[PDB]
Amino acid sequence: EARECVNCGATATPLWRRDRTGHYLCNACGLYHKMNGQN
Amino acid sequence: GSLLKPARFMCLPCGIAFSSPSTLEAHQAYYCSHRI
Ligand SMILES: [Zn+2]
Ligand SMILES: [Zn+2]
Repeated sequence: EARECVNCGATATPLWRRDRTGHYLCNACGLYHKMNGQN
Repeated sequence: GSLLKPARFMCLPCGIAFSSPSTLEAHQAYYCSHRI
């Protein structure tokens, strides 16, 4: 609906977070990219 | 020759289709395994 997640595809996320590369991630997959540090 | 440029924006094994090739890159780097 909102956007296409690259890790799960869950569009029912409370908010979307964009990665530094410019990708669109959710509150889950997006958080991983932040906490993990790496890609 | 060949194709070079990918005209497909939907993974076959995964089954998840995208609307933006830019994000598809991240998809194919996680969903279809953490390949590089
Ligand atoms: Zn997600
Ligand atoms: Zn895929």
